[PDB]
Amino acid sequence: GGHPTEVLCLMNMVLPEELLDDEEYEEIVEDVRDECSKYGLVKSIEIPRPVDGVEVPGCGKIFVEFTSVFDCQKAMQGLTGRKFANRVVVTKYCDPDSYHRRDFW
Repeated sequence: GGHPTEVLCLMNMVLPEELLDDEEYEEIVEDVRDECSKYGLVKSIEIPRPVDGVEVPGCGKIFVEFTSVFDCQKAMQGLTGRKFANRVVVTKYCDPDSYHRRDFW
């Protein structure tokens, strides 16, 4: 996209119809927390859910946030083509102004 930041945009983890279970979602945060800390420190992860069946803009992504740009730059390449569920993971940079909000598309 544009300049790198400490966030990471990822796709092909979750499905538009699997973000419903409360006792699965919170495990999936910690699952990725352990894995991505191998390259730095994942500050947090951001998984917008559907609304009672309804789709939202920026659904079906995940964004991850690090505690330095320079660690995220290692992860983003180093974990291109990992499997953060069962599928592939493609990676991308994102912008953090949108990250801290729900400004997803």
